[PDB]
Amino acid sequence: MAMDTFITRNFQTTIIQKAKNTMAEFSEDPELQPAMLFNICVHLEVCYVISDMNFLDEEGKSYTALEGQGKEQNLRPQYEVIEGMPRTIAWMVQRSLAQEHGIETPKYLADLFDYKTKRFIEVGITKGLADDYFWKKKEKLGNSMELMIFSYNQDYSLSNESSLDEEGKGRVLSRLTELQAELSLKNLWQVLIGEE
Amino acid sequence: LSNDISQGIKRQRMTVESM
Ligand SMILES: [Mg+2]
Ligand SMILES: [Mg+2]
Repeated sequence: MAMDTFITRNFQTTIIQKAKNTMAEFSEDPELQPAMLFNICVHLEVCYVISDMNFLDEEGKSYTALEGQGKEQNLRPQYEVIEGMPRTIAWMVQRSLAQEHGIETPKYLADLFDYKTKRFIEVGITKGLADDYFWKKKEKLGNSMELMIFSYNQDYSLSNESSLDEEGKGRVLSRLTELQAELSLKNLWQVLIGEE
Repeated sequence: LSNDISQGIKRQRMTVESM
């Protein structure tokens, strides 16, 4: 099975197209770098999954999607998802958010903004070990963003003060575990170069 | 999982157009 085919059979078309658009923004070709396309797809999916799990009411109280059902009109998502927007627009969303909350605009483009903590978030996904990648991304980012790191081997690196709960962590990690297993069944795994 | 994506894409459009 081609990685191209793996991608088609394992991700939503919406995810795939955004991933291709990102590679277009980066002038890279999906056909020539399927590992990169896969990586972008997984990253996108993680960001959306994280952002659909928490809501905040007007008073700042935190709800899960289930707990909040019937009240959603009166809730707003806890995280703004910046990843997956066209990049040119994303930069301006980031700036707008920073300005609205009286905080510094980060130098680099974030993946999420946490309305509760008023922090930008960078999400990382590794085939290696989460803490190693945390330290690497720290060199670039400093304290400019919260890092949320997940790995395909149930490893992760999250702030003690992250808004993501056990259930949400579990949901991200299970999907990654599931992808690793599916990749392996097609012998696409030990081929893979990940985000690290 | 698809709902997470569908909803996320809606929210992004909502945000951008409110700016
Ligand atoms: Mg990103
Ligand atoms: Mg990221």
